Amino acid sequence: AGITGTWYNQLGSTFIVTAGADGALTGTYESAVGNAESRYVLTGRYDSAPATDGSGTALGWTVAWKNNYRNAHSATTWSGQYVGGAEARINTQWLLTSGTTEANAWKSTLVGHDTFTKVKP
Amino acid sequence: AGITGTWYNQLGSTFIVTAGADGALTGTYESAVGNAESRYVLTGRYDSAPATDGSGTALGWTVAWKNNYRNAHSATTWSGQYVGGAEARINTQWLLTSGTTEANAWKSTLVGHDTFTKVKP
Amino acid sequence: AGITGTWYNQLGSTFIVTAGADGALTGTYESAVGNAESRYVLTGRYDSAPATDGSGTALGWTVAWKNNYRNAHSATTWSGQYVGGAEARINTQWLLTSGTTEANAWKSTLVGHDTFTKVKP
Amino acid sequence: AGITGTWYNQLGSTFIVTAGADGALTGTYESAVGNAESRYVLTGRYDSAPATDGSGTALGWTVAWKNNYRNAHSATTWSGQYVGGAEARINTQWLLTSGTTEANAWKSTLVGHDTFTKVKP
Ligand SMILES: O=c1[nH]ccc2oc(-c3cccc(C(F)(F)F)c3)cc12
Ligand SMILES: O=c1[nH]ccc2oc(-c3cccc(C(F)(F)F)c3)cc12
Ligand SMILES: O=c1[nH]ccc2oc(-c3cccc(C(F)(F)F)c3)cc12
Ligand SMILES: O=c1[nH]ccc2oc(-c3cccc(C(F)(F)F)c3)cc12
Repeated sequence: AGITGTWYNQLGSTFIVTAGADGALTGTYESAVGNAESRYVLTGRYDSAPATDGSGTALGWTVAWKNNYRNAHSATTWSGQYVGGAEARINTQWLLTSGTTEANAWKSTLVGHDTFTKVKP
Repeated sequence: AGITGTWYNQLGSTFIVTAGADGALTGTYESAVGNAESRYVLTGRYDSAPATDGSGTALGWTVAWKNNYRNAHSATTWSGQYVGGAEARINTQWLLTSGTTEANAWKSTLVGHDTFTKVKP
Repeated sequence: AGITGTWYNQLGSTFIVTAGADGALTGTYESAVGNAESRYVLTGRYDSAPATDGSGTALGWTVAWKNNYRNAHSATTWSGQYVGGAEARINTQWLLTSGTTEANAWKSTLVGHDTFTKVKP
Repeated sequence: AGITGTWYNQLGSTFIVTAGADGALTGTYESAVGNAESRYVLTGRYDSAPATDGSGTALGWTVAWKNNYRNAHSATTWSGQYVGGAEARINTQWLLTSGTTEANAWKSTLVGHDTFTKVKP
């Protein structure tokens, strides 16, 4: 609430989240454009009693890249903070782990960053 | 199932998780001391239909470090895979974001790696 | 140059680097944040024969945060790629490890992302 | 400093390094079977005046995966600390960036961890 609603990253993904009063994040992450085949469940957690000192609100969530259509055998977690105000943002770093054999585990995890805005690009 | 159970990391943290038929992860994360003040909710997702080629099962979860007793204004995400068989393990890397001001955002996020076993370390 | 030149990140740190014919990076780094004063030595490596397919040029470098003035007992590595163009950029992610006791090792390493251009924000 | 010499990671790689009086790390990194084709230049930095409170020694280094024989168009940086004493260790986290097109940049960077010892695994 501040967090609840629709967010857009800088690469074409959208998600919709509900931030519950108990610290829950629940919603849907859509990897592209608009199609059902590109929508996935997301769940996570956030600090439901953040500071009001100019600090962001810590949070994180997961998407496992399986839906009824597709399965990439991988999951992303985003860890970051919500920054409110007129130009609100969710600033994140993420980890994308694929299921691998033990021989390939060294190359199982990508890292990157995403910034989400409320304003549809 | 494989995933469902009680896991421990190398620093004794206790991760009590249930893997639901839908890809859901739910449970609690706590200290080796086992006190209520050290116990926090988690939620996450896993690949409920992993590959059949020997690969692990991708998964992730989040803990926001607030409970009824304490608030660190912080959240951790773990991204990793479950590896089944002879001795089951969950290998992860994690991101811990604390709320910061914008000027301090460059130092908001720690990274590390945790390995979980069904035995204590 | 290409890579050789004076670059600035989104915080205004100054990265003065020379790319040698032998694949070496050498130069100085001056930070806009943290326990840092004046310049610090850097060294690194870059791909001196990048792909010709439109991909960027992979590179990395290290700064240990000790100079003749101050010592923060820590080191940052930046891993990334140079992207040529009308506004050339070096896009990185970085790891900042501090020397810690073993008890504190779990919190030894910060992660982030820096973007460098030849223009100071 | 305790750093100069040959180090081995968990997975078959060998680190030969000299820690100079100027805070420089210089050497080679071999992925190998043990052969010249598997050997790559490394350079980095370390804290040459670490804390005396029992903390480790911060360091980092880079290898670009090009030698006279091959070129993976990628570079790894290791960020970590040397822990001395009876069973000395270099504990690291690493970032491997490949040169990519901008469309592929989200999948440019792998993350992981390596532990180096004085004796072979
Ligand atoms: O918007 C994002 N931000 C950070 C990471 C990330 O990964 C994806 C993504 C979406 C669909 C499939 C897959 C893969 F790789 F096949 F598993 C990954 C989207 C996205
Ligand atoms: O088992 C772990 N593995 C990775 C990260 C991590 O953080 C904690 C932890 C627990 C309580 C509070 C806090 C803090 F920092 F104040 F936010 C962190 C446990 C744990
Ligand atoms: O420009 C940057 N980009 C990414 C990381 C980073 O760290 C520093 C930095 C500079 C001086 C001291 C320290 C600390 F924390 F005390 F060790 C860190 C600058 C900088
Ligand atoms: O020992 C290690 N520890 C962490 C990372 C890492 O990457 C390599 C490595 C070696 C040769 C080629 C390549 C690639 F992928 F083609 F660029 C990577 C070795 C190594």
